[PDB]
Amino acid sequence: SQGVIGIFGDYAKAHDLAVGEVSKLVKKALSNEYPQLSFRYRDSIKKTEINEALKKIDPDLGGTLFVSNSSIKPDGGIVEVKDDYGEWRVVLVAEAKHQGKDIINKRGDQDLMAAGNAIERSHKNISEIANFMLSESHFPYVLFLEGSNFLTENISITRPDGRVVNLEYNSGILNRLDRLTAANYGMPINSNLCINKFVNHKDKSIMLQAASIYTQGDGREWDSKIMFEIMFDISTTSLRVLGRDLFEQLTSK
Amino acid sequence: SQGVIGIFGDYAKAHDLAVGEVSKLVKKALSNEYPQLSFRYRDSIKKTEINEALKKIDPDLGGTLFVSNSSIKPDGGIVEVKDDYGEWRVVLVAEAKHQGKDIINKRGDQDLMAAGNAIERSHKNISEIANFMLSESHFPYVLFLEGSNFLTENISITRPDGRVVNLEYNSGILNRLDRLTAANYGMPINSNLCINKFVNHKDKSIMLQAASIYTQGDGREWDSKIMFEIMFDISTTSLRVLGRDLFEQLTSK
Repeated sequence: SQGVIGIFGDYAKAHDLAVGEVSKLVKKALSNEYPQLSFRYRDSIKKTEINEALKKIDPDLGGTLFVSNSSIKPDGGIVEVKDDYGEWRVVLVAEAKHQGKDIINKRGDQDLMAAGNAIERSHKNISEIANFMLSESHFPYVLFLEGSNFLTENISITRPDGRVVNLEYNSGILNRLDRLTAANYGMPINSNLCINKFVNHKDKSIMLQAASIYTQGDGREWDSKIMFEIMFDISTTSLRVLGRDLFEQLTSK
Repeated sequence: SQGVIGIFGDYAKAHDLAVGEVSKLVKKALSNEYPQLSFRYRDSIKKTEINEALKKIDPDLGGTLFVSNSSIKPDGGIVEVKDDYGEWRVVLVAEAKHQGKDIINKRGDQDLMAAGNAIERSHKNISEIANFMLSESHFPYVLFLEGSNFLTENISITRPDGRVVNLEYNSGILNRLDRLTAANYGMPINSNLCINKFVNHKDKSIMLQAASIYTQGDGREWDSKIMFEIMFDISTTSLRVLGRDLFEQLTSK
């Protein structure tokens, strides 16, 4: 039985498939595995959709669009299922960042290579999606961090001329992982946080939506074969929650 | 009676007070107006505090800190009141951005001057604060946008040599206001959204926290005198909601 999901994962690695490219394969498999439903991969959400979705939740929400063609374009596309009611539900939104470049094989033409805040931008890309899914009970948002800024553990790298640079993960000048954390409420890095955790403060059960932030904190880059299962775990749990709204399409017999 | 809050607002403008500087004056007034409470202005929140605050809500939340001295530093500081229980509550967190510079009095040494995404960074600065206040019933987060990227209406500017550049607010190449919108759920730009609006989907009342995004969409820069009342409106509503937890400190007689 360890077949199709096997051969796909291999093919991912055997071509060092892009994060965007992986999601397509993921739909390819997502379909092959539950072939009763109709899966679709797309790569942008028109800023409109978010609003349309928001008014649906509340009239007073989502009522501003200044540049019509505005859209959210997550690096690794989006995979959606078609629910019993003919709408499309979100299953996987992947994105991968590469802030680093201090270790792999006065400012110059380009800035000093020490630290940056390029990752803070995920301002737009997450908030927009979580809002587009404000009426869902899951947030299959996956982020793959990769670079000499997102180190979890310490590692020491040898140099051309003997020196074995010892990079302390928690060096202020080199760790940017902490700017992304607010995106999950301080929860466990590298964990499938696909299912919404309902906190409740003072008689109120307010819903948290956390982005599953993953990172190869040893410095080594992402192994595509693995990027497949990861996304596939998120995916499955998305179908796990969308179960009741998929029921009969599954009950074709 | 239109006295102290008058003279302060004037002094703000009469010195073109910085957004950070205004908040201090705002505390100065916030105190002078309700002199029973103890107000304090600070300018950074140690990444720790957020976590401490988060565990308090839920043990499984806020359990990651990679670079100890990490902190959220909002441009315009923070103003807090001291509640009946000796803790400090958030009253005002102001921040102002200036993405623009295409109108006021091939790339060069610096990039082509047309459009940028520098505002998307507010990834960190808001999510961090709203999380630090996940147990409050208000989000006094105020953002002041200013620049030739945040135009609401269209304006045409004359040039050195006669030309009267006609800038269409909704030109794709020049409008960046739409990247900030997800920060308020599509709600009204330039409005005191200090009070949390509890939406409810499928038997659930999930809490929304929106940042009151303000903008001088005519191109003209921010008039400090006004930046005072604005922040003061947010402030007051923060005390409006923190009323029950301030009660007796107000009942000194």
